[PDB]
Amino acid sequence: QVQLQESGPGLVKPSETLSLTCTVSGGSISNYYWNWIRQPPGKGLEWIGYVHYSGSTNYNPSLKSRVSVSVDTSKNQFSLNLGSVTAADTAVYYCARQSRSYYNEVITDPKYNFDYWGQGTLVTVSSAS
Amino acid sequence: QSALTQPASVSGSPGQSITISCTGTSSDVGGYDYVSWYQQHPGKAPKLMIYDVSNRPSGVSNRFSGSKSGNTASLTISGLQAEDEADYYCSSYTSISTLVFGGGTKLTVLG
Amino acid sequence: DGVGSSSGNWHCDSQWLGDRVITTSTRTWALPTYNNHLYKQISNSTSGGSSNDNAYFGYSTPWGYFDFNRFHCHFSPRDWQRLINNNWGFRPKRLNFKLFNIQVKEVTDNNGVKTIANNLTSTVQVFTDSDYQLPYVLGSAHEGCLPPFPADVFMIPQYGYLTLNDGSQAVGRSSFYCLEYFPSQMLRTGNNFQFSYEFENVPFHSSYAHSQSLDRLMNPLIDQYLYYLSKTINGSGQNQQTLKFSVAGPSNMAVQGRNYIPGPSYRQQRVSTTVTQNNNSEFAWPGASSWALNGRNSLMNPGPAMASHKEGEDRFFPLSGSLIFGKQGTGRDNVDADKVMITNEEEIKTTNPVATESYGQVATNHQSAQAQAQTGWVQNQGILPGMVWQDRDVYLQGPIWAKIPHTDGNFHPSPLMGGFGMKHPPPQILIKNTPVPNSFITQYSTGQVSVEIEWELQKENSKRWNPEIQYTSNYYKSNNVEFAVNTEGVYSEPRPIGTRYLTRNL
Amino acid sequence: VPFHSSYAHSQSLDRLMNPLIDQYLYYLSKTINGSGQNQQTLKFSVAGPSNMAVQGRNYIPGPSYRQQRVSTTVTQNNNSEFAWPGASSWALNGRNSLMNPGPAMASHKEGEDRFFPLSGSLIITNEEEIKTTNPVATESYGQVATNHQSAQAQAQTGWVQNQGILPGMVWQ
Amino acid sequence: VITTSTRTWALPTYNNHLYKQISNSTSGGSSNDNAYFGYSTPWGYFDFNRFHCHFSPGFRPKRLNFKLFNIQVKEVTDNNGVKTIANNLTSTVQVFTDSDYQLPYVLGSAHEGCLPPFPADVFMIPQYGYLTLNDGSQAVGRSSFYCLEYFPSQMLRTGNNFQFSYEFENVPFHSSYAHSQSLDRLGRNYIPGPSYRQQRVSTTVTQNNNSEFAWPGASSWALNGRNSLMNPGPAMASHKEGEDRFFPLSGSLIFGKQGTGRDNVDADKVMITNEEEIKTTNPVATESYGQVATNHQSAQAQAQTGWVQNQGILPGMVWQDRDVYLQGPIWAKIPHTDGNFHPSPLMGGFGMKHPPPQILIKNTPVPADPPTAFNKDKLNSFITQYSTGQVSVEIEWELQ
Amino acid sequence: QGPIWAKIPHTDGNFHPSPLMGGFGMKHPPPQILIKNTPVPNSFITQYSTGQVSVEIEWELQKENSKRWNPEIQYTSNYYKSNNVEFAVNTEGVYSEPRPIGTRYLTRNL
Amino acid sequence: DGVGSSSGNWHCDSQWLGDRVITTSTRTWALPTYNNHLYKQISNSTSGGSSNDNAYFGYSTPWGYFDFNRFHCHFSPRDWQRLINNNWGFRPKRLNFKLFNIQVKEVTDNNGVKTIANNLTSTVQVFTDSDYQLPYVLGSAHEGCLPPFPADVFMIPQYGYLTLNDGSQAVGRSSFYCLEYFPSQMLRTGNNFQFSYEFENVPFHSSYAHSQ
Amino acid sequence: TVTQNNNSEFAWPGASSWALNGRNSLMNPGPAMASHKEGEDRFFPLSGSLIFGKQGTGRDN
Repeated sequence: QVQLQESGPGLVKPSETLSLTCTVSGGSISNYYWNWIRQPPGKGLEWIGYVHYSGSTNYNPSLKSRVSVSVDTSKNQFSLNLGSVTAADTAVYYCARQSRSYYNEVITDPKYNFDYWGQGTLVTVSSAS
Repeated sequence: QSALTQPASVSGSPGQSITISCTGTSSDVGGYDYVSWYQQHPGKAPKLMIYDVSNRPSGVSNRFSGSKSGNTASLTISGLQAEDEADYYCSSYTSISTLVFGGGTKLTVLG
Repeated sequence: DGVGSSSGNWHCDSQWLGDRVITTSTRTWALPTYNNHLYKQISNSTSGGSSNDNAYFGYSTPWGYFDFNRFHCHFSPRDWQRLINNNWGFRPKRLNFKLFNIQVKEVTDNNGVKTIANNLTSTVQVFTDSDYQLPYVLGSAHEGCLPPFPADVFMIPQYGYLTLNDGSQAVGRSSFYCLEYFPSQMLRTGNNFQFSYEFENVPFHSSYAHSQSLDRLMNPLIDQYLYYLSKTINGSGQNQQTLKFSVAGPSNMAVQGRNYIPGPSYRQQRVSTTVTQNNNSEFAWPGASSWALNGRNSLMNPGPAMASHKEGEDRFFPLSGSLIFGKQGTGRDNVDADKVMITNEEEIKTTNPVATESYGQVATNHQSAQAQAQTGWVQNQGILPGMVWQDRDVYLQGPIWAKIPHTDGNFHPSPLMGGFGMKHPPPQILIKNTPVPNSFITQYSTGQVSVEIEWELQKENSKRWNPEIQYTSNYYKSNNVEFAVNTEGVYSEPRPIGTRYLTRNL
Repeated sequence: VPFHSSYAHSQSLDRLMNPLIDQYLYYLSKTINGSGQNQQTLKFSVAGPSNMAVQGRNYIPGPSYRQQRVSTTVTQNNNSEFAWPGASSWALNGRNSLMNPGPAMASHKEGEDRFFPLSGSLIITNEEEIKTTNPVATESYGQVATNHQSAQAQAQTGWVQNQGILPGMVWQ
Repeated sequence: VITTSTRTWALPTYNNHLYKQISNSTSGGSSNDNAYFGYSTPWGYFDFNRFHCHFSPGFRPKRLNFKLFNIQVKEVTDNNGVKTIANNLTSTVQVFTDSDYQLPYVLGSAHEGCLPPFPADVFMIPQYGYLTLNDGSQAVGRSSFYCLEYFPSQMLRTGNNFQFSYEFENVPFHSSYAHSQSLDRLGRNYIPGPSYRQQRVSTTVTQNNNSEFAWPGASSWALNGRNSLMNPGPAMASHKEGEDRFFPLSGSLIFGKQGTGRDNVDADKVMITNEEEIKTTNPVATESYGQVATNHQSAQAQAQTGWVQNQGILPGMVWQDRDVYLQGPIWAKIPHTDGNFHPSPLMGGFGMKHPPPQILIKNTPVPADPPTAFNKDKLNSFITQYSTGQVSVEIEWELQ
Repeated sequence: QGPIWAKIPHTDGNFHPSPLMGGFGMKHPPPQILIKNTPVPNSFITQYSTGQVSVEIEWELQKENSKRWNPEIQYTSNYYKSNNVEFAVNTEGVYSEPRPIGTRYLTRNL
Repeated sequence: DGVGSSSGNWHCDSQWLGDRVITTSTRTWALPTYNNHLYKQISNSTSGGSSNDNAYFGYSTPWGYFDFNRFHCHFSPRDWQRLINNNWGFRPKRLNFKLFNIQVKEVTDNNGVKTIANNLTSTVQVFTDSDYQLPYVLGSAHEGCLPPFPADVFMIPQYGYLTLNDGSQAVGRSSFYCLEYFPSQMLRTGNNFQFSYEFENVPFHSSYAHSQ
Repeated sequence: TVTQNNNSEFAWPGASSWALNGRNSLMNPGPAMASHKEGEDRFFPLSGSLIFGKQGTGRDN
């Protein structure tokens, strides 16, 4: 039983950096690829990017400039840092886990099908308090 | 990249097979057999119904099935029930090794 | 022979020779003194026994006994892998038991501190029941067996037994047993004890999963010459009765005539491991399949061998249907679901009905012009001629043998918790500290035990083209190696391991 | 032929355990935390001497075909003619045949000797010697679940009146 | 008694010498109960499993002998617009027996394609294919695939022959008698055999209910979520004495009359057998087994009973098996399992753990002209071809 | 899918002749087998031949002696639900090999 | 021996015996006629060979060769699993080759349609190079080996070889080889060909991964 | 992943080769060497690792 939990501030003022952490419990980070997905309320999913314990990352081309994803193997948690946010960045942020690959035979990049998911956290980007 | 294109909603009567489709460009969908389908109940995280175009994980019934023709992949739900109403998303691996999702599709069970 | 000469060596290893395996296990044990050398009556009312179904009467004895009746006693995880990946079947042949390097200690409190030293004249009594005259408690899946990991030292269990009762009181037909009435051997610190046993002929425990399902045995390309009744009416209207017939063929496989039917069922309730989709009421006992004997209700556990769940439903398990093991370091009462490990019997679904499903239907009446056809669900089905079934699987943690109760008759004596049923199983080995004087010297003994079982193998002959499923270890990097001790030195078994990986045709 | 058994078991089928020791097996103790809404849980506990009913057992009692229970005290018995309608029977080629004596079953529960199976005894001998391995002729073999429980459905059971042979049965 | 037969066979070439996945979806889909997954092979096989193969219009088989000879390989072309059937002498035919029972055994399902009952007929050899584990139409990881090429086989040109002898394992003599007496007419020491009730259907349509109950009213057993009709089922008497117009819905074998249609044919085109011979020791298929007490009587409680719709084995039962028919099967293979009870197959005949082996045959593919420049792909271009020859099978029977 | 043997080139010297694409280097590998259609008459009859070939190799094995306690990594097929069984033919009858399979799973001490 | 008597049976299977494995594979092959029976010079400039690194000079011959160098020739996937999961090392010992049930066909276009029929007098030439005098092309991981699946019929590859060159031109040290100069065996539709080989002693391939 | 790789045609111009009699041969597969560091699945060493085609793979590009 692997459980993911997102945590972080629920409110972010525009043009400030957004930060979230997912803490995996029951299972270690291991060789898995950790992903961030966001769903704007009433709209479709969108993939932010992933991180790997080797420090490898891959980002969404539209967000590639202002986004960063970090991993901490010691604390068993990985993070999301999204800079220069606007109101278009209000969404529910999920952390997910790329499905385990049963074969070590070939060298390939990960193909994304998610095995586990966090519950998600709502993050509102607004000027008001 | 450009998102995958889906019908906004599809409905059917319980017991009747239903087919949802997602259209993608040659590079993103047409190009590789890596298309996933997720159902999301309201307020829940998406669940993986189908991966690698036609494969399905342990824990998913026969009733869910998927197929691919050209630039369009389709999800088929046979003998659908009440619990089968949710939002279904098409996911695809792209040429530059990025993930792209469909717009989402809402399935309504008439009754 | 002497106090300064060791009476036996340390043998642990496995020899894989052809069709046979020889597994030797040697453990270090410690035996205390139980009940201060006093046979004592025990019953439920001593603890209050508020339930009639819980009523028992029996005795607790000073003697200890050795129990090697679990598999991880004799097999390392690696050796268990070699067994299950390469073999269709196995079964024990010979047993060889040795007890040596006995040491006795005397416990004294001098001033405020405790003192222990060698008592070189003390003896230990040990005997085997080879006529099977004592109550046989080994086949009850009890705790206290030799440890899975050889570097652990374990505490011999205290022997005991039960007999007839009415409520908590005994009856005129009840029995009592003095183990001292059995001739036993007495051992000083230079003596050693050994004997050899011969397993009676038993069937190989099948360790494979069928690659065909009982209802798919047909040729998919050819019709059957047999006919079935396709239509009882021509269409909608009045007085439409008809009889139509069709060939049973590939287009409709449900109705074909078949030579064999799945094994018996006794239905279990179905529990989901996702709690929110479980009824919000306490149904652990009220909703459970049971059998009544002499006015007492016993839970049906694990029960007949039946598949755990339908294909595609992995979150469902029979309420009392399967064997549940605890994870290392799990509390005795009311632990969480994650702590326990629930085994599943999905491999035997090809021939056995699903434990949570009705066996089928039967017609409940005679149809007529005034009466529609009526059916009802078969919740339990005894044996019918032409049934086939698979037994329950054996696990690294599970029992090996049981003793077939001595009765006028039995059917398919194979035990329900898995393993090899035997009328003369490996005999019980009883042991105690000889009392040294109702005031005695506080005393305990320790020593070694080695056990050697010879297993016969059934090799895998299959012509299957594509590669098998095999038991393997995932290559993911983790904090601790599976089936190995952690930083604090605790050995643990991460999951239950079944025997069924290779396949056969049905 | 086998030697006829002329002895009574000192043990009962369900009591074969060692009373001093726990099993390593677990069972399902609690399905809810407490009273309220959304209390579902799964709790497990070791089967041990404290609760002996729920232990896993290697063998099970023999088959049963239930007989109607009749008291020697006329007052206790129903005031009606149940001699033929009441009696268990098996049908062959349209002809009903009373089941006599029937399969071997304990004549009566322990503690009630005034009751005897209607057609189940040789006439009145009592079979109570075999109540260790065999079910009572007047009792149900046990229960089985009749449905799938769910969030909307409570667990339901039903009484097994007759039971055929199962693997792992012993009987006298 | 020694029976001998001989026939002439014609073996086509299936799927251009190719193994092909077949499934529920391959055949058009739509039913979970009917879902299947498997393969079809280029191979054909011989099936003599019906009695009328060995017989002209207590006993049990003992020995078997099989011969295959007079091999003739025809090659077919289209020259202009006409087809030309020429002998090909150099070509071969491959045959092997599976005597280790390593392949799926399809001979026990009462299939068509048997040797014909009339010794002068020429029959087509049916195709070999098998089913494996499925989930819906899809296959699971445990499913297996067999390449029959991976067995050693004997290759036969036109002068070559093939023979082997088989030995039946000891089985009980089939009973071919009806007891003069009945169980209850002999307090009783024995009780009749087990029952699983079938719905009752009358050959007079006006008697039967005016509703569609072919599947709904049918006795079924569920396995892994798939319902299967109980057919023919346990051995039971077809009807009570005096009613011959009723028959158990799925409870009896049904054969077709000569030239009978495949679908939705009326009752006069098919022969519905009756088992009434066994009604002495066995319960009637459409009747309950008996009645049992459902409660404890008391001053306040009348005695209540209920009907036994199905009954498993009880100590002291006796029963008769299902009868064999000149059109019926001979043997079946006992599935390889931990345990079974009274393995005699339900459609009748002799159950065996090592039944007569399967015999597999195909025309060795002969390629057409390859190109003159090297290419790595496999050859899909072959000479249209089929073969024919003679099949003789001998069985020594023992009588009581 | 890989090669089995290679022929060690015939030279004055070599070091660790084991071939670089893998397999067993040999100075006298299995010999070449050459074949042709005998010409039947620069104008000939257009002609081709067909037949069978059988080959039998005897392989010697080195058994695994290890004392490792915990279970090995093994090559296994996952329990999956897919349209096609791995290492088998599809509906059109085409055989395929899903992934390259290496030889190295069991372990040894260094 | 005869036109109507088969010259050999079909053997495919593996026998696992103790420390040894015996893997037998039998395939159906088809051999065309290459280069219209003509040894032909080939070089890069024929295709233009624009790169100097690509420059070659050699010959293409009418012959064909049987290639079974790849592993899936001899092992099914299942048998490959049994090998790699249970064994630390392996190596070949003996080789046994058989060629039988030869059939020759003649191709004719009659009117507008093509015709093929048995030629019972035709022969096939087959020989092994056991002195290793010919250029050895097997060890270059080339295509044309027996198909992994036994139910496929395959096309024998056309033999060829290269020799020294400077650019696309040959040199005085270059060589030429006429395979007809080798004594070979000739086979009619009743003949069959076989020989046995002995692998030289080689080290076990190490099918294991270090744990340290 | 293609985005990490440099945006230039370095397929031949960046490859390890050996020269013989004035001709450059690519070094393939070359000496036996591990394909990548631990935890670096994406990277492959150019000509260093054997590459097989899947069933039905096109001959060129």
